[PDB]
Amino acid sequence: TYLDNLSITELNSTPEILDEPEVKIPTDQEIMDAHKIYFADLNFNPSTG
Amino acid sequence: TYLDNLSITELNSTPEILDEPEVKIPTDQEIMDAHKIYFADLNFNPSTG
Repeated sequence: TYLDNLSITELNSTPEILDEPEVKIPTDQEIMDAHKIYFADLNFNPSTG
Repeated sequence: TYLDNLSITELNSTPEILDEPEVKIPTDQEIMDAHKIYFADLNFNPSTG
């Protein structure tokens, strides 16, 4: 039922993390196919067809 | 075999024709379909397609 020596102690010089370093980036290639509206630049030579 | 009166005579004031009056014309509609070579005149509006 018991043993009369038990303890919980500090063990300092032990942090975990700070400042929350962020590295993530999206790619989103499907929206980069979803620009189907467009327009072309033309030039008309005279006396041609 | 014979009868001894027969003759051939003039009956003048009788001409037929002179000066050869010409009236003819060709139509030639098939050559008038045989001009398949052609060319069109164009105009280019700017900033259009």
